[PDB]
Amino acid sequence: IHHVTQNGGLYKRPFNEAFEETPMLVAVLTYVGYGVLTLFGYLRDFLRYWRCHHATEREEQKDFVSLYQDFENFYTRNLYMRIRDNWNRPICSVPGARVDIMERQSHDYNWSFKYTGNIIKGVINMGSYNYLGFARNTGSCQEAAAKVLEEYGAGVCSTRQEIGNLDKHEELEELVARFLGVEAAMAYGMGFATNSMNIPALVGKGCLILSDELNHASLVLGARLSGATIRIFKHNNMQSLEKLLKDAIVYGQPRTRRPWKKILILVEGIYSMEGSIVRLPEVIALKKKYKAYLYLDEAHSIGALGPTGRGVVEYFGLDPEDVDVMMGTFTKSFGASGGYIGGKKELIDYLRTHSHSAVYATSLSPPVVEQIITSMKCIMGSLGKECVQQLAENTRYFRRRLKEMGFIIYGNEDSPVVPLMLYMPAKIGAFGREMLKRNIGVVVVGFPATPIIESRARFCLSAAHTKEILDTALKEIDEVGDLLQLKYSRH
Amino acid sequence: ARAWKQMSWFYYQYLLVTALYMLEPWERTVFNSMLVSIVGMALYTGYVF
Amino acid sequence: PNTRVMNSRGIWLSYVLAIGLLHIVLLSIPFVSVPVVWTLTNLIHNMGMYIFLHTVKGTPFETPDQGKARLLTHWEQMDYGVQFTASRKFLTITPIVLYFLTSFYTKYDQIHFVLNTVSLMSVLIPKLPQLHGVRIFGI
Amino acid sequence: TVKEKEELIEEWQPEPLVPPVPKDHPALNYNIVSGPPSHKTVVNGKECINFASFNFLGLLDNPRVKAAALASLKKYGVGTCGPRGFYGTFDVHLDLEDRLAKFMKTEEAIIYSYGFATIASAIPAYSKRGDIVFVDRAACFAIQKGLQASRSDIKLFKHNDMADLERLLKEQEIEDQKNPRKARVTRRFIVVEGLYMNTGTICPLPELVKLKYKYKARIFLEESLSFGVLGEHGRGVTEHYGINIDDIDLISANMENALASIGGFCCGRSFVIDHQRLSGQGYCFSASLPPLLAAAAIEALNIMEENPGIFAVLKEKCGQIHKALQGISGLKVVGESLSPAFHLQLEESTGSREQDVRLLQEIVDQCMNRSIALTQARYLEKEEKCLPPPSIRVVVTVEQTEEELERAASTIKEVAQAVL
Amino acid sequence: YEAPAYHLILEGILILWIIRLLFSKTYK
Ligand SMILES: *Cc1c(COP(=O)(O)O)cnc(C)c1O
Repeated sequence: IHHVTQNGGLYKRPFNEAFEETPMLVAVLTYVGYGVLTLFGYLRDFLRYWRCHHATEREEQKDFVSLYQDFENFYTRNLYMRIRDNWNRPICSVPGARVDIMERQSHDYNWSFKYTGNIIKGVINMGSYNYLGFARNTGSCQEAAAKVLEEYGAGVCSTRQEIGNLDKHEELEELVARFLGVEAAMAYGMGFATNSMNIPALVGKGCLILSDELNHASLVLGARLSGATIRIFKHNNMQSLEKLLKDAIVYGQPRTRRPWKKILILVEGIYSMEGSIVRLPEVIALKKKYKAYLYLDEAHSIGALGPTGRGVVEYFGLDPEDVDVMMGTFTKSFGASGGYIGGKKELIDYLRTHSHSAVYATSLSPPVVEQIITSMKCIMGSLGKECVQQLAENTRYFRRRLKEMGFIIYGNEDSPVVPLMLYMPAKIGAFGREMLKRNIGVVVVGFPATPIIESRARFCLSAAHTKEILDTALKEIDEVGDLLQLKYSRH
Repeated sequence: ARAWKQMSWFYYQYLLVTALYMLEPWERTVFNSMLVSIVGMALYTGYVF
Repeated sequence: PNTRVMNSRGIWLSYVLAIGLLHIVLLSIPFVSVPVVWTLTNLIHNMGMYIFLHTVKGTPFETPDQGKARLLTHWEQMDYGVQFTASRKFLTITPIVLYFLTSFYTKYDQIHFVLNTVSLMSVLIPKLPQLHGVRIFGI
Repeated sequence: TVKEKEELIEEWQPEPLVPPVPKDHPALNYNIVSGPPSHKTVVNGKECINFASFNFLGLLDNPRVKAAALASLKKYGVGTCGPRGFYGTFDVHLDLEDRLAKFMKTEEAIIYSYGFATIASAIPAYSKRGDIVFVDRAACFAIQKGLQASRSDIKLFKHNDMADLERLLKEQEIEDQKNPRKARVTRRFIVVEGLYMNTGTICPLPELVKLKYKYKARIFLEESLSFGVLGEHGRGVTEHYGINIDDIDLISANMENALASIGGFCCGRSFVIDHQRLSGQGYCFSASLPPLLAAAAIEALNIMEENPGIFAVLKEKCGQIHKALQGISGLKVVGESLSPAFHLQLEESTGSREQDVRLLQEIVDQCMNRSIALTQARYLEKEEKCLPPPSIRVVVTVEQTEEELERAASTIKEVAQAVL
Repeated sequence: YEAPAYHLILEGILILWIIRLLFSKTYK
């Protein structure tokens, strides 16, 4: 037992996260960088009053009301278009540890691209979602998927409540329920369309949703479609979750003062950007005090966290019966495409009839069901359950190595996502172009998807990264982190 | 000669901070001229006063 | 995202130094005098604060709230509608403290009192809470 | 408020998260299919020919489609690890977009990873809280969630009916000469579906294309069932009416019907398709389309181009299951002779709907014993916002082999009178 | 020095406008 801190949250292990505050000298120089881009932003947009070519709204029988707000296209042509030569890169191989990336350049200053002739062979990527490493074109893991594709076909031509409901779909839903440890589950077509089509089936008109500051576009759009009040609490701030949750019960709606019909909490396992595990035992022991509901979202969590990894609920040593609904995806740990929602059996039978996707949208393709099945066998029992002990090593080795080199890293110290902190907007498009010369590809996230002075880059670890593959990448952040001088931390 | 190549890095480091890097070099010398011609103006008043 | 832009880290220290970056330039002009240094740097400040906060409405990016911020200018949407937050009032005290130094400098003239004060009332009139959604004859 | 008072309120009771579901006893009878949902399927242990699978062209059971989807699984893998911006855009994600642009004869073609979220995520990119959208009131549920996510005021018009669409646009010309500044930035749209899933009719594009210009709107065609087989090449209702594709501003569809794949495209001019990459909202927040599903869509595009006579035998086969079915007692045929997906709802409707659904389920259930499988056209009751009567669907393919198609017209005349 | 006519009156208003402005603390 480690901490019983104040709210009743019982930690079994030590937690040890660290968000380091940005320096004063750096946080002045970033606004000059955003200042000279918006200055030349208005200077360039001024010089387009006469006639890098534009899109040209059709002239033949048009000139209606103009289709777009031109001022809302400002960042997509003056800060994005300048440096969009990264994070769109076409690849032509299996996205494992080494990825063959097609080479392209722009004669138009990134207004249009052209593929020359090349394939940049053997790039260690660190930007793909391949945690347990089930994305390969060899092995007997995906050998069983081709057996299904030569029998069933490449897609159900129907809907679940219609004819299309195969024996594979009932076989999968029984397998996910034993893997999580819950009573029933239901597999969906893609993961974004799991949250966007089931959150409006849970909450109705007079409910309340306490969502975090940064969930995803999934849990936001799923909350806009259910007409319900949405109150934002701060990121991993249990004093600000409790204060909104206390002031929800002893007040009511904003207009009338009736009680709330029901309240639920939208949190996630691992937040993707600034990768930080949610303080989950201080939410379980808080929702039993205020009688709320919990919507856990194991997107990045399942397969990665905890030994014999079955999500973040095993990671703290809890039971899955106390979480009401456990959504997760199959894209980011199992090497497939899909998504599920698991819970009590009385919950799934409601979501098998009133579901927005059991009735209108088609189900999973039959060959990608078998890739999910043959990946969940290898974790329960072949590079199977020894890889979750191996991602446990790479998470610990890679994290303390970059921190003692002077870099500044966000997040909990056992998360597979390693956010490295680029501050300037010109170091966004420099660090993306600098690593690709040195045989390594990363994912860099810019201004509007972050705050103003956060603008970080991101490293997704993998159990297909061995030691020599990972040590080579640490050598190449040593040169580039010292070339661009991105050594912001004081430790 | 090594004091010349290393001095070119301090220009490259000037390109990253204050975001001169992706600024389409037709528009770089516009900002280079306004940074010199004001400091060259801050020496004309700087020498008299 | 234009509701949290003046309440980030170090935006105040980079707003004071932007005035100094404007003033040390304008004091460095040959054919000028020190009364029309502080007269000039007060018009340029309160014109930018009226064009970047009281004329431009919307976001440079695309807000996923389907454009709820499209009709409102940038003053009306700082920190989601609350008035006297910690960083909205600092943008109101700052044209006042500039006005006092341009009152000690220029030595209390007549036609520079004409030009500095009506450029100072021109930034404070829309900063009242009881003029929130009113747009008088234009924009 | 007194501090003791805030402890009194905390005896507070929430409604449970799910209701005790069943009305009388709806378990809905999920029809477990053993094996492929092919022509000769076996549903609940009964060998039968199907009439609810939407593989009109018969491309699911075609060995060329399985060959191209196998030779792409052995070099790319099963899934795409990551979204489409962050290292997830393969060769076939470029090759399939370049084929659908040249098969529709337009400039660009986006691809979404899911057939439902290709128009639930394309409509809110354009209409944004101020615009005025006119929707045909019997559109699919995929359209009806793009209209709720984009908080633009919707004005519904009656189904397959002009002069109630002219009435709504004259309510804007009155509004145009009422406040001339506000009606300068409204940018009104018209969202129509080419062939309807819920009625099975075809909407009149030539009285809708020529009426776009006089009232200054934009047309968002959503040919989900019309793609695949309407024309002599399979381009949908735009080739059936002989009008230019450039008049329609956004042709959405899905690769799930009549292509035996997963996902949906939205082809159009590159002034409009480029904006759904930076704000597509499901394009840039979900994983991309897996590459074995993309190669099956390229090979389905090859069969549709290299043998354009399959669209002809689907047409006159609809002229033999529709002609040989009308004139019977109990139920009416409410689909057109050109649409391949009917509805076969019942005339002389009863009182409560849940009993009326139960009576119509008997026709399907008694006929599954006669090796003729059908469906029952499930809906959502309190969500669909304009919901059709209970029906059943009869969906025909090209692999129907007429002598056992005319058996299916005979056995559904026989059981429709022994129940009703 | 130290004395204009109708200017220190107006500067005396704004220095009492700030102390009111520094204590308001609340709105919708
Ligand atoms: C990864 C991510 C998704 C992506 O959905 P998929 O269709 O499975 O790719 C959805 N929701 C969250 C929270 C995510 O992090």
